[PDB]
Amino acid sequence: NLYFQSMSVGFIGAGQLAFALAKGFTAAGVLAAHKIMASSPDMDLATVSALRKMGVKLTPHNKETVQHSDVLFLAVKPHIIPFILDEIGADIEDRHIVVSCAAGVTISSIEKKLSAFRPAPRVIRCMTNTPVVVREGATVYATGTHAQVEDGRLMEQLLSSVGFCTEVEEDLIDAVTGLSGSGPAYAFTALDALADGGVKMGLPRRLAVRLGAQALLGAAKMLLHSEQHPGQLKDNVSSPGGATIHALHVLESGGFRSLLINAVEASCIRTRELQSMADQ
Amino acid sequence: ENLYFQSMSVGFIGAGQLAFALAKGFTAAGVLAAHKIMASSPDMDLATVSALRKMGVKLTPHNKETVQHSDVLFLAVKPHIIPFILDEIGADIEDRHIVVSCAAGVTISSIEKKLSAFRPAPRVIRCMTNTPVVVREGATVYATGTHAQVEDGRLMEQLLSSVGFCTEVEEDLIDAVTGLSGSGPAYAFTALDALADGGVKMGLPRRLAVRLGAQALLGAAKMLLHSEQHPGQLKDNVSSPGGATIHALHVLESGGFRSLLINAVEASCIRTRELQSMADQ
Amino acid sequence: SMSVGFIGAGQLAFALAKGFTAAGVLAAHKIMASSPDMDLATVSALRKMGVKLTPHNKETVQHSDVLFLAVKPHIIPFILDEIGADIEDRHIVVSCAAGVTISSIEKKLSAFRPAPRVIRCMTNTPVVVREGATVYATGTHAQVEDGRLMEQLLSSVGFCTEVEEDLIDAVTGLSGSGPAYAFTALDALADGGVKMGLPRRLAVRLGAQALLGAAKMLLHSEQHPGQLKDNVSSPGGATIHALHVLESGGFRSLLINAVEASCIRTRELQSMADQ
Amino acid sequence: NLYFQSMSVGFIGAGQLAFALAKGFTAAGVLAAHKIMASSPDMDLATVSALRKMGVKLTPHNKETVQHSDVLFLAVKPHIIPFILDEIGADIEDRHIVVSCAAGVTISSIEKKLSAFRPAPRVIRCMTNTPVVVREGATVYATGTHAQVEDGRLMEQLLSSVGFCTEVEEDLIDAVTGLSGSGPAYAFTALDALADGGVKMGLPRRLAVRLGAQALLGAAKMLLHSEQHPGQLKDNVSSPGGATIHALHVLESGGFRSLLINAVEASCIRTRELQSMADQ
Ligand SMILES: O=C1CCc2cc(C(=O)O)c(F)cc2N1
Ligand SMILES: O=C1CCc2cc(C(=O)O)c(F)cc2N1
Repeated sequence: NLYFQSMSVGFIGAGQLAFALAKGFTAAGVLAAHKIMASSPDMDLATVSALRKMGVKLTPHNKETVQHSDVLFLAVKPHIIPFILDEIGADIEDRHIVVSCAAGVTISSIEKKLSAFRPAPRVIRCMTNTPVVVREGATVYATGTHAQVEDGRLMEQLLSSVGFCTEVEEDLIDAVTGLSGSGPAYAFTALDALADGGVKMGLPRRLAVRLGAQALLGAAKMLLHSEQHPGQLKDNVSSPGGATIHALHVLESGGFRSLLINAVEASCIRTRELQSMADQ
Repeated sequence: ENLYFQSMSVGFIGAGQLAFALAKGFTAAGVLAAHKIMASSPDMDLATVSALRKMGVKLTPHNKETVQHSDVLFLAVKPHIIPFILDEIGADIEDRHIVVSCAAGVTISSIEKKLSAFRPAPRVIRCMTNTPVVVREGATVYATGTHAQVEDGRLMEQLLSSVGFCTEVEEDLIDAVTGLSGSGPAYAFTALDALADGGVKMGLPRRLAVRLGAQALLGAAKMLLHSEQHPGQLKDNVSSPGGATIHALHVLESGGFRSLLINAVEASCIRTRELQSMADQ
Repeated sequence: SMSVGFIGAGQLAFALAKGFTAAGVLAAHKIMASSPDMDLATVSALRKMGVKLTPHNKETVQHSDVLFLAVKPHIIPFILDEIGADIEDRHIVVSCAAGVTISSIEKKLSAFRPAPRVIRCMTNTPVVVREGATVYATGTHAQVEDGRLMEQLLSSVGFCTEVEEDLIDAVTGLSGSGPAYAFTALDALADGGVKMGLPRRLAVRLGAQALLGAAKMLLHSEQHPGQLKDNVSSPGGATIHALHVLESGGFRSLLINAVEASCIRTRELQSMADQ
Repeated sequence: NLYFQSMSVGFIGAGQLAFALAKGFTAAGVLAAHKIMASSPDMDLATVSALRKMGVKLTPHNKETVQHSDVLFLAVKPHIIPFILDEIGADIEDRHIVVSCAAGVTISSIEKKLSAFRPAPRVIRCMTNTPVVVREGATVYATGTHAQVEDGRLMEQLLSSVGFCTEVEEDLIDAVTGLSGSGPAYAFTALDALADGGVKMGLPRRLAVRLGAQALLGAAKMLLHSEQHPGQLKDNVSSPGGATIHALHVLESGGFRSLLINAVEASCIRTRELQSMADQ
């Protein structure tokens, strides 16, 4: 029965991640929609039309978001961040907790820009994913130089309401991006392909999408609720000589495992290239 | 609640992974008391047989006892035992029984051929389910046989819906479902092991990497199930231009990721047909 | 107290006799072995070990209680004809020849005496250091003590368990051919150690020790091999980098391919036996 | 023998390797569990749970481990080493033998850090693996600038109680890491896949794991006990036209040998990359 009575949340950016989090927070009951405000330079986005139905306050002016908010999410593209922080930097107060979800934007770069206006800005770096929209996100966060102990606990409380959330060291966020940030896209790709396979073997497309999604959801839930190794759970499904062990062999023959390792690695490395442009 | 007060007796011929998964699921659902379940196995030293004991499921080495106890009888053995099994307990199948075959590839026609030699109208249902019934998130399909009453199919759907998704299909779809959701959880466990390796390669502790990858898959599956959206649209929606995610998608494409999962569904389906081509011939 | 014979005096005959005598279960002089080409190195090796040697297969039969068939499979028919009239009630015939079915042996021997006691066994060369992997299947007329006796004899030179005969082709692909896969892998690992600067001899020793220690860890753990893999792979470390390059090559699938190919070939040989 | 009467051993780090060595040492009889002390900054590790049950005295203060030890194993990740050498570098005494088991951490770098406190730190670099836990490890060590003759002898004796052990030049340690350090992980991968193959061909999983593990163990022991080349052993067991030579062909067709060469090389090269971060 969680609810933040004295918290006002702002989003700079009204893209997919801002909508997902606002929808998750409101569905979770931790935050009334009208105590949330978001700002975007494009008031004709599909997400902007959706936020208005929820009752989120919308404004085109970032300073308006900053002046309304206590917790301020930065959910914009990384190249705009230096211009955003210049724009609202003079408007950051002691009460503000700045939570950056911008891709590869480091705590150092945000604190350096904001400290030019006011010392000790309270900064938290967040890496979350879109399944927060169904309250099954995976979120990690790292606390900045000046964030109080209570700032991180508060952020963990809020982000726990929309999925898994834990604190990490900041130099793990690139790797988490490659795993759970990009993970949902890997799964959507897998689900489309599995459904194609279902259709090839004779299933209606709709049924094949449903079954494949249910299979993935159930397997993930099994693992989360098991203490056992994913290899052990795989062993339990694969009856000797059966259909499943035959299909696993053709996965192995294509290097299935290595493609997913490749993917995690490529997403993490790209995130570091973006962290470099942030720090350069 | 309705099924519970039916006070249904359930039997499993076969006490393996799937029998344990379903027994665990049904009891967790509250639809069945563990001691109203009976399971038989030719081998009592299995680990699944021991977990079944601890649950309080009744265990016996005698298939006839499982049959006589049961109202709904699950057949959960390898496809090549089924003719031996139906020969053994075919005389004991009563008009009141619903026979539910889970044995992969085994056709309704083959079961009814054996059982029709004893009672004339055996009630047979063919089922294809998976191991996540154990956490009540299974994916189940079933096809009703020649003599299954309309109420038999509804009862089956109600029972299997308590542990996951369940819907009726025509029987000629079941081998393809086997390739998709029957074998699906194993594809996912393989993917999760690999994603965790990738997380560990890039600096995460194994424990956290397992947790994050599993949470990622779960939330993405839930997202798809709750949206009317095409999975490619969801993929589009989350891949920002120039971003880390689209870079990772490219390397998946470059290895033919999609084709491997199609290959897998196809190989599992074809294998199931090969096992049915020894059930029939 | 028991007398053991070997029709055949090759790699598998020597490995078993060396294993048994090293184990203290059999005295070298209570073992006899027969061979045509009495000029194999393994023949001269059994000689130095104390095993009695004869060129006449019938003499081995007359000497033995338990009679191992360690010949190539194309020789089994020509052998069951030669000695089939010399099999007695007391004999346990243990076939180790590749893909030779219990059916084919009992059918040939039943033409001489009903109820021949036949056991089919699939073992491997590491019995020579008492770390073999053995499975056996009992025939139609094998008494209970026959299989119990077999398990006691073979357990002295490694792991041993009973299986249904229709699992033996798969076991061949796994533990029957497995030592060859490990020898190939050890040669390759040593090549990699030498490329990175190690002397060959140290590289062979280190690679073999690593494989021995890993195998023992798994046997002595209750844990899944993937779990042990997780335990050794430090985040960001050298091991997880090396596992990625194995995965990129389809390493796992090649070993699956191997077990499958060896099993399938064994089945092809069982076919020519069953005709 | 007398090397071990009244010897105390300490571990800084309670990860996988400190448990493996502690379990192996106590099972060997060379040390008593109570005479072993370990320091971990997080009692949440699963290994820290087991170490306590062994009777190994645990503590969070690394300085306590240093005070209580004669032979000091450093079993942490390589990037904490500069932090840990700064923490207890003043507590290193002439009596200490400092044994580094941190990946890629060079003797030069440890001696550089500790030479700023007392002038002649006794340092040994060690490369062991996890099968020390069943006393079948493969260990090599390199002796540093100030290690006495008895120091190498004592290390050899200690590590010989849990497996193979020999002295190498330090510049072979990266190559050994790639071979016997990563080796057990190659074997676990191979065993999982060999079991998958046995399962595909009809075997129960449990029997397939047992049989594959027994085959590998027996083959390795066979090679250790023969004077013969691994290729000659391969020849001896491959009968003409038989099942084994058919299986070897499909291994060759996938470049099986080259993958394992690739693996040793990749692990060695990564160790060199870590060695460079130790000297930067
Ligand atoms: O309900 C069922 C039937 C038995 C079954 C067998 C396999 C197999 O691997 O052969 C499977 F993948 C899924 C199932 N699920
Ligand atoms: O002694 C030691 C500690 C350093 C080390 C690191 C790895 C790794 O690659 O993660 C390894 F496999 C073995 C060792 N051996």
